[PDB]
Amino acid sequence: VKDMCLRFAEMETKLGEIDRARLIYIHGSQYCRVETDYWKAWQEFEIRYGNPEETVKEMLRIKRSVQTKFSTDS
Amino acid sequence: SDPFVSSQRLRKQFRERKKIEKKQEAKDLSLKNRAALDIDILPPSSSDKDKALLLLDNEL
Amino acid sequence: IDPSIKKTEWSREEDEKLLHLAKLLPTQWRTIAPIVGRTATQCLERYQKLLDDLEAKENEQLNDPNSRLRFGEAEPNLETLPALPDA
Amino acid sequence: RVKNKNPAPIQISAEQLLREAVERQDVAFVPPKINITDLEELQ
Repeated sequence: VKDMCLRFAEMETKLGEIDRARLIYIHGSQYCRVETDYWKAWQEFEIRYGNPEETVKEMLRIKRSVQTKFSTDS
Repeated sequence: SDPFVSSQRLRKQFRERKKIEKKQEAKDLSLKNRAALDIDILPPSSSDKDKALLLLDNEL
Repeated sequence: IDPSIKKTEWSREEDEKLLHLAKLLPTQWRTIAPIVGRTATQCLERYQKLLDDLEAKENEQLNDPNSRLRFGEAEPNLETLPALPDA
Repeated sequence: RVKNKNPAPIQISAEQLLREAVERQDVAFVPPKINITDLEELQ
């Protein structure tokens, strides 16, 4: 799903909208080791279009929650 | 001694703490509706803050 | 003993319900218990624990258990205690 | 020293009580079957 989500978010950024782009990034971070394809583009959009104090804490929180979900069963 | 003065002290202590707690859960549940999230959201803690600037330092 | 009793930790909603009821009906725990959902002894012990906890958190920054202090500790009711582990 | 207050690794459970109580039963009583060797006892 992230395969189309990334292109659609790029198109959304090209149009001039940022909120729904990050919204679909968190939406796609919900479908699902060696899964760097998620985080590489996720953090790339974070660096290119993200504020230091406004947004980083919550989405790094979500990253930690996803990793804990993965680590719960092993 | 006081079934009313002491009651307010328990009510005060509870009441202001639930306000900050309801603040977080209202904030986090609003984000999951606009994202169709299905997982529990844990408190930010100091660990995320320590990692946040560490992540942020390499960004800039 | 009966399975209807909720021995789990106190949720926050039932805790505020207990606070509100204990304000509304002073004493009268046998009628507060059905509305809260726990047993009367559980409600009384939880209320006492909340008052003692508030006093403990009050001491850091600064009710008269002195009246309760002038005598010994409360003798636990035999039927409400957890069963002794078997040897 | 018969003073091993140490809590048991296997605590007694109710279902255990009912199971081991029922265990007192055995198979149905087996009587030696009567042998009809002649006609009159058949009758």
